[PDB]
Amino acid sequence: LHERKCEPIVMTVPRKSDLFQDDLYPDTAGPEAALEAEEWVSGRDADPILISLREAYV
Amino acid sequence: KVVRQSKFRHVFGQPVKNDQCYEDIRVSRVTWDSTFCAVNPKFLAVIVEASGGGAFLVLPLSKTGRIDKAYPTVCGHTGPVLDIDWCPHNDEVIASGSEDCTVMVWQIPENGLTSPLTEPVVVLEGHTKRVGIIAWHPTARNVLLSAGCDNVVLIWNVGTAEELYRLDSLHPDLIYNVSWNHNGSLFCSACKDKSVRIIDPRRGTLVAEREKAHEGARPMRAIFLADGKVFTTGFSRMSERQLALWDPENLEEPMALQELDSSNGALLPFYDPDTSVVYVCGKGDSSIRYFEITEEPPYIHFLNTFTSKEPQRGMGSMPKRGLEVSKCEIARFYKLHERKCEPIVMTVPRKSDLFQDDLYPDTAGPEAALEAEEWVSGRDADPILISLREAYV
Amino acid sequence: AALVVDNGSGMCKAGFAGDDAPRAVFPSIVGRPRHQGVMVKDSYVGDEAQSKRGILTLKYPIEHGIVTNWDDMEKIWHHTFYNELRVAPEEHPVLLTEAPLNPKANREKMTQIMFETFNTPAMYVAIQAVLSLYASGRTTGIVMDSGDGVTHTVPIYEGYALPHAILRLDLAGRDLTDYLMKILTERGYSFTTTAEREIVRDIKEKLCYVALDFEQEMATAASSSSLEKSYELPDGQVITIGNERFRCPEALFQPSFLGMESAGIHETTFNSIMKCDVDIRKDLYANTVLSGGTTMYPGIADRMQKEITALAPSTMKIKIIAPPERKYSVWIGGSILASLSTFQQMWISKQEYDESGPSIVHRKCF
Ligand SMILES: Nc1ncnc2c1ncn2[C@@H]1O[C@H](COP(=O)(O)OP(=O)(O)O)[C@@H](O)[C@H]1O
Ligand SMILES: [Mg+2]
Repeated sequence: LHERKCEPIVMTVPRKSDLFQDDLYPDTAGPEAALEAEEWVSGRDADPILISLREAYV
Repeated sequence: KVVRQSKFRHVFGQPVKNDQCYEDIRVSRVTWDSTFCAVNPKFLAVIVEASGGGAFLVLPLSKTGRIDKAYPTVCGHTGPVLDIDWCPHNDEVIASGSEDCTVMVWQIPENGLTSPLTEPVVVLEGHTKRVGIIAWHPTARNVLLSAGCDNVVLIWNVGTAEELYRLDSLHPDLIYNVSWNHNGSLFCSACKDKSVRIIDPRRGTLVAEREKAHEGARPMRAIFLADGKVFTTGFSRMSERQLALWDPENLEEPMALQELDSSNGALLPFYDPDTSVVYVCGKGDSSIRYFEITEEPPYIHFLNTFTSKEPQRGMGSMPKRGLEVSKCEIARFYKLHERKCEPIVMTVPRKSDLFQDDLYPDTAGPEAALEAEEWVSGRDADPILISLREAYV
Repeated sequence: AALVVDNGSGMCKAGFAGDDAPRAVFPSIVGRPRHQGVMVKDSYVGDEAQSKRGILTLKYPIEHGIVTNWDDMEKIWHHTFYNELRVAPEEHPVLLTEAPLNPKANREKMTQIMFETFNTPAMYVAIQAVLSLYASGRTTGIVMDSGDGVTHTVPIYEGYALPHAILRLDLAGRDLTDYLMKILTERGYSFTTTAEREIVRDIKEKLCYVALDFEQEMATAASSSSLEKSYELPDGQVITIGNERFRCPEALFQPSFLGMESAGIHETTFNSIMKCDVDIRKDLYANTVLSGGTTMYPGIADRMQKEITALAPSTMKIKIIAPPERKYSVWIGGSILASLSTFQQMWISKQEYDESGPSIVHRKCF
């Protein structure tokens, strides 16, 4: 963020191969909630739901 | 009894005249140790340096002399080209592997190139890394072997653009070179682990393996012989270049082991099944050494050596079909300098000017013995032999 | 045990990081026999070629800072690691040196050979001019690097280089050796073969010097024999040279002696500093550092200072820095830099290159 401009910056890992990189992209937390608010008040603890980024490869 | 019986003990090398060479060629500057040249009795193909992507220059043999810098080239790869190979059953077909992890097969026009060639006949995408090893099947038609840096060996049917076989869990390290056997049933491979492997592709099984064939860490080669043996050129613990002969039925010790020198540079062997003579050239070397392989011990007899004052960058060998039989020529070698390709004639001295039947036994013809589908079934056939008597003038 | 390798056009310097002097200093020449043997090795590299140069044709793999043939270039590196240092390249990180404004293609070939042919674990390549300032222990200055292949002037201010102000002069020691060869003909001495070239080079490194006033020196040599010096040829013959002692180095300041339209080193230094910003020219004037074997002519610094002072404004303080060890300033700076604790992160791993390629080499390098 500048004073009058929004500039995206891109960090990339230099890789010779153009295929999908399994190691670079492990399972990532998805947009699906693991547990609900009422369950949290009880004391339930769960890890974020993990998804795969392989399908995003073009 | 005093002299070992041979017909090639006095074979001498002679470079062609200046006008018969090819100059003004920007040879490729890739550190990959390959032949850098593929020649068939019609055309000459040499890997060249391109600013963008990779390309190799293909020119007719008659087009000698200086070459235009704007001469059209086969520029289809997006990365530098690693190796090239002409199709034995089609002199107008050449396969190329490059750093773009792909293999593209080209069809050259009869008269040569008038415009730069970019689109290939068939593209093969089966390797995750750069492909520096390509080998046409000696007998089966439209069958190509590719081995990339991913330690994966693939068999392709260029006619159908189909990957016939996949060999992955067979090479723990980088593969140096791969050579088919006589009938095309088996292929030998040289790997960075100093292990020589004989593998049946149609079955995907390791037939024989010799670990630590050469103790040196430098790159080493391995080729099949017509009779069915393996010739490996490698390095010793003291970094001395060695030549070894191996029996596939007994690999506990090599049949022969001779040391040439302590010079660097990988030794590229060139085998002539008709004469049973292997020509050993080293990258950056100014001399070519040729040896005769016979059943008499020590099974490796040094014949002679042609010596030059210039190191070569690569090497291409003319098959028997394109040689001048009338001049008692048994081999032609296209020495590649940094900016020039100098053909070298390997000549057997003979008083008689007539045809020499002994020097020229029947050689494999340009017609495939089998087809890809037939070979897949497991059919095995020797290459069809033709007669070189007709080439006499 | 990091290895510091400084490969020049004619000289190659190698050693271990932390040392105060290169362990291996041998000529960068490849010799091949030009005759036929009659008593029952096709190439010689380095001192062995020099010891057998009588029957060999000497060739320089590097010409004008350009690799004319990489096949002999690999031989130089192979001779360095195994025959000079007697070490395994795969076991030691190697620090490399590049000429200023080095082409990316040249660096890529240097990088590819190191990781593939020799399988070095880690390596890095640094600018020769920058390394020279490290040996001088300075952060701001202009270094003129005149070696065997080409002369370069690289100004550096507060650790920042100015590529636009970098100047190149295609005139170095090899051209002087050729110039000494041609001018020796007038005295009756003939030298034509490549073997004789090294002999002439030895005379140049031993009897040549820079005169403060060329015209006055010419008058002195034409009216006295005090400037005569005698050199003994390997065959026992002795030759005497007079004005040629200071005439050959004079080509540095008067390139027209070689027919070159370009100007001398003193001006080439002056244009380079004149090209940068006005606010940093003050530091560069007093921080002129001389590097390269071609700067060992006695009195060159005094002639250097006088010439630039005439070009530079009178108010300006001119200081010429000529350390006695500036012949190995590139190597000495490399050993110093490689010994630094903060240098460990500049290293490039072999595995990293195998997966990323030379792209990571163009970055992290200047
Ligand atoms: N004492 C000396 N006097 C004059 N010139 C010298 C002397 N020593 C070396 N040289 C010259 O320096 C050149 C090489 O210097 P240097 O820069 O150290 O190596 P390179 O140029 O190969 O990197 C040689 O061509 C040589 O002629
Ligand atoms: Mg130098």
